[PDB]
Amino acid sequence: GSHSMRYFFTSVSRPGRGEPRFIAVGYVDDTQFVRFDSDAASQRMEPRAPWIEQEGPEYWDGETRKVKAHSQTHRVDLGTLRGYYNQSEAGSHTVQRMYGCDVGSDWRFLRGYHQYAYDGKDYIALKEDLRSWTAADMAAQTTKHKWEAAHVAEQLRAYLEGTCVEWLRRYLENGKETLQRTDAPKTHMTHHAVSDHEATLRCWALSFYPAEITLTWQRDGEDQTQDTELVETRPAGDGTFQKWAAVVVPSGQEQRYTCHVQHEGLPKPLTLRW
Amino acid sequence: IQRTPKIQVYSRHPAENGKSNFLNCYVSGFHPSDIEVDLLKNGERIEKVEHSDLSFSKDWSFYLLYYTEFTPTEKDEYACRVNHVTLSQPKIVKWDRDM
Amino acid sequence: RQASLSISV
Repeated sequence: GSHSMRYFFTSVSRPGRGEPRFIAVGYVDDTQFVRFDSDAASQRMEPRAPWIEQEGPEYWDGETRKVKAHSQTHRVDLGTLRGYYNQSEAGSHTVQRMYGCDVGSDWRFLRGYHQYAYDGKDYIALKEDLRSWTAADMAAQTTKHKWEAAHVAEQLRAYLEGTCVEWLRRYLENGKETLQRTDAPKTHMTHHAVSDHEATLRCWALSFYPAEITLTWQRDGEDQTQDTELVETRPAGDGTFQKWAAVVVPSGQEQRYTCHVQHEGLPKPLTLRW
Repeated sequence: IQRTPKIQVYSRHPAENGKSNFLNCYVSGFHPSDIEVDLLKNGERIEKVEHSDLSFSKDWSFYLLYYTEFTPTEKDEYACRVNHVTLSQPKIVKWDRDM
Repeated sequence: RQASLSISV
């Protein structure tokens, strides 16, 4: 359908002893396919999806080299940032980076991104044009000038519109059986009496993929927002996702309420009622 | 920047007393990433507990899934215990099969 | 497949 490939990197400094904790993960859509953890035994980029396992030794050598090198870039960064912000050597700090590309339903490039954060706040980000930088503050402005002189954006643009898209298409083909399969939500409603006068209706969506979904309540055919609760979409732990929406209603008036479920796996939205 | 974790405790599959299942604790919206998460049975720490690889959302906040095999019963109480720099004491969230 | 990120801040 429409698709994306993203990589996420986190480094956390350890002032008491040793080097930062480093964790990298790669995704195609909502499927994790690779990982690296500096605390793990292998010290290699590891597979996490059956369809990536077919890649040969030069793939795993190259990805391991790149991911370990990235960890050292972050190690240097943490020292430099402590200096930019005039901070002590005694505290723990965090660097985060995410980059990737989206393609359309025709598998052609739609957009690319590369974003960087220090201690959980925006630091520097590549603009949608893939040519310019957004620097949050004066420290990041210093970094911007350095990255301009090092031709960083040029390289990233080339990757995001080229390699990124090309390998995403490759993965989509190799992992067709699951990556190009949509799992429609299995839906049902439960009823929970609160008193003689009131009850909670809860609308369930289970075992769905991809994660994107919309749940809405209506009363007599109009959207209702009062007395509703909507939980964050959550992983089931088997590759799929779950979500629910609930509403409090006068006991005996349950038939007025309808739950509406929208998902890429559904040709038209579903309507549920008690 | 310090953000406190949101917590959901739930089963992978619909819960039925006496049938094996998986107990999940999903923590999200927190910063920094160091966090203590335990799964509890009748107040006691379950020892064989695994977790997902650290990742994060658009706003840079982190999320993790902690999980273990379990069997729901009429008698046993399950919970997730979370400590984080934003909390003065560990938060205990009890598992409710309806949520 | 990853990109190369060699330039520090």
